[PDB]
Amino acid sequence: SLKKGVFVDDHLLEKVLELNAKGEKRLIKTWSRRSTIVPEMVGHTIAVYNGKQHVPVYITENMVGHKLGEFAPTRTYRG
Amino acid sequence: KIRIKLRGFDHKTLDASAQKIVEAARRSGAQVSGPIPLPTRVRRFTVIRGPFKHKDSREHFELRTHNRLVDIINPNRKTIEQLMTLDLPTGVEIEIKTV
Amino acid sequence: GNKIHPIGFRLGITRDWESRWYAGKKQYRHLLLEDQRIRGLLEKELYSAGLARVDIERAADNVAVTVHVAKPGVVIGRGGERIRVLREELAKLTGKNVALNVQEVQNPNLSAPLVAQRVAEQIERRFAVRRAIKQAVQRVMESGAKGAKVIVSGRIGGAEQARTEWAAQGRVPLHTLRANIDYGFALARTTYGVLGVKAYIFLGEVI
Amino acid sequence: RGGGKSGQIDAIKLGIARALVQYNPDYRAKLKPLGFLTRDARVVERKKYGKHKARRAPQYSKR
Amino acid sequence: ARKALIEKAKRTPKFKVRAYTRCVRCGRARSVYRFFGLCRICLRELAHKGQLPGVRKASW
RNA sequence: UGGUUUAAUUCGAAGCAACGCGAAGAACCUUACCAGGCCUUGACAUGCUAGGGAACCCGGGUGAAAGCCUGGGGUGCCCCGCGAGGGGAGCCCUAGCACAGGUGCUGCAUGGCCGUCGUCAGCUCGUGCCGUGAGGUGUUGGGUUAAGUCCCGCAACGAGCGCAACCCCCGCCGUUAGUUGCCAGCGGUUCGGCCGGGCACUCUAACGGGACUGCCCGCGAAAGCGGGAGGAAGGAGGGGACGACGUCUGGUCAGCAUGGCCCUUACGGCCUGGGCGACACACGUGCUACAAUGCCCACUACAAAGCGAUGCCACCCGGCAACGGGGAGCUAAUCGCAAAAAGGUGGGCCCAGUUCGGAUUGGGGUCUGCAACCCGACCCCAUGAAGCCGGAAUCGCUAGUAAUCGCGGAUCAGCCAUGC
RNA sequence: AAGGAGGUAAAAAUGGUAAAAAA
Repeated sequence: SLKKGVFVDDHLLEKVLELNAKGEKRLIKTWSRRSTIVPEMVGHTIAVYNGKQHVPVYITENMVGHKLGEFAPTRTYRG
Repeated sequence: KIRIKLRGFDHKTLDASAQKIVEAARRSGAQVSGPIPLPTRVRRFTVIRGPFKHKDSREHFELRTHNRLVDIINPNRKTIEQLMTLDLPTGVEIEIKTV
Repeated sequence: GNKIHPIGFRLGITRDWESRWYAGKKQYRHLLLEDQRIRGLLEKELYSAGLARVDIERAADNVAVTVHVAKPGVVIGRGGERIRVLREELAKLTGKNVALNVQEVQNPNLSAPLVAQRVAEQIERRFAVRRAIKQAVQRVMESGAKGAKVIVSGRIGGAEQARTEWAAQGRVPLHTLRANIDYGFALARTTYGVLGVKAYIFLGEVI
Repeated sequence: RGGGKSGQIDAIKLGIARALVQYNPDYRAKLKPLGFLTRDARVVERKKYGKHKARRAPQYSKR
Repeated sequence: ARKALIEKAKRTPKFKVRAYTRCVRCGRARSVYRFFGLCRICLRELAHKGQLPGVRKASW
């Protein structure tokens, strides 16, 4: 992916800074499952946008520098 | 010291030009470097038969453009004069370059 | 049941392009585009009196609006006026330097495009196919070819089953190279569908 | 120069067989039944479209 | 669809990686020879019609 | 591709002739499938009414963009006036409106394109004869050929589209041409055809010549036949493009057209993501392999073709590499891709799942592009699996053909290219 | 070895597929 820098929405930065400016209520409703789970996202509920619903994931650490929607399966039925 | 390049579409009027032009230069001047045959520029195209999904069975096609060269030694008034305007290549353009 | 384009077959020395100018790799595309739009605009809004050749000579800005038409008079204008607006429509849509041409062939039944054009015209106005078309083949053979194959496909009077109709007379060797065959295709369009009109006129050897 | 090494070798056979047939046209009349005059008739045929190696046809199925 | 597709290529979008070829004399994006700006069948028809310049019925 | 599954898994082609097939460049583009947000006199076009603002540059809010409310400046030109005044068009808008739109269905509505039998060797006309006539005839009869190609017979003698043939690619020679070439001729040489000069030789590209069983020996009632000669080229010299009359109610309105049919603030548009990459099998076509004609490391040479100006990039430097920084030259037979590989010369490996094989996978970088999770490619360390030559049965191949090995291109930011 | 004809021995695992119709 990226090499000199790292991709994440700028709106994710700017909206981290706000819900950090209050330590406010839960839910981040990203309408783009792209944007890396870059360090400063702590571990809050991510209702990432699938195409169907809003997959809500409680982030940990074992996932930091690796994409958000990289955690939503979307493709139903496995084997 | 005059280096003229022939850029054309068909060898026919291409050499037909080259004949009179070189002679008219030999006419109103002196020695003229004969119409050298620069390797004819040809392009490659490969389409198929019909629109409907067939991959194999086809028809190939190719672009035909022709390149040549003419030089002289003296910038005579009369050569310049004639070999300037006196032209009708219709569908052929050329390049004047110096050396 | 094919027939590789007899005109695309003629490409040797038996049919010169309908566009001879210099195109240098780059500008060549836009040249082809602009020019094709000229052609296309002509073909309809210049129809009136039927043309074959859509030839154009160009180079640097210079344009040659060259046409082979089956009539010049009632397509040049009552005072050389039809040439005016049209030529300047070209010039307006192709801002450079336009130069009209209305060369005329003294024979209609010679030259397949327009022959087929009339052939399609008759059926377009709902005429009995086989009769009139076969006798049109006979018209062309009252003019003087060595062969004329004017086939006509599509819906024949409707009846769903759109076949193809056999009309011809005299030998036609479109396989042969030095045969010099003008071939012309006319689009037949009935209010009940689309029919095809192919004319094949064979001229002569030693040319 | 040009083409290929071994091909150059064969081309050397031809160049020789053409070099001596020049300065002694008597070797000529006796050299023909050996073939040292013929050039070639075996050049790489064009990649035929529809097949892999210019004649090598791709595999059949049907079933 | 089809009409808006031409406008999409006509207007030319924001980012570079959004453009796509278009046979202007038929209207198609895939396999459009970006030398003539024409598709495969567009190209074929225009050549056979005794219209395509430079090129010839290749028989090498 | 089949399936199954999936919110959705865009559609089509179905023995042979569908299965690396349209598709020769699916990250969102493409895009026609799902969901949601939105738009709707519409993404486009042609036009009437009421009124307005000229056009038009620009800003915020706002969100995923699509989109939505709203905000500053603004006032060219035309009919009469050194003042005021009204209206016209370029123009964008709001309401009715004529209207557009569909990658919605029908190839059993179609042109066109094409696939096919299949390079099949056929198809057929004039005139004469045969029969009451349909019609037979030729063309039914025998050798031979790639051939309805050629000879013989014969109620027929021909002729046409095909066959061939002329057009081209390709080997020998001819005329012209000289920033590719060239000491072949000579002068010099940091000894490079680099510095002068020639066009013979390479060559490059247009007009040509050359081969016809033409000739020599024999055979055959002829066609034809064996052998031989001159020849670069022997009896069809090699490959192409050429594909009849016509069968298939073949396929495709989802490239394109066009009959009908249906919908019409939605079966139309945008945007955004997800998806067409799913996995329990099956199958088609393909790649590299399982290896000592072998693989690994070192060293030196012969390609044709195509591509290349916001492209090709030489070059130097940077990094283990990926690739990046500085930086010459070219719209090119004159600058570059470019490193051909096979060969060959030198050493290893020493019959082991082996230094054979690169599949799985993690660990980190770069490059692409807004952005690479599902979804790119490239590189560096490591894991180094399966696999020790493949039964029922089947692919192709008659001469520069099998196989082996490399190269360029189309589309392309990139690349899923083992494709063409 | 020619035809033409007269009496003797040969050779198909299976196949269902409709229909108002179009000239």
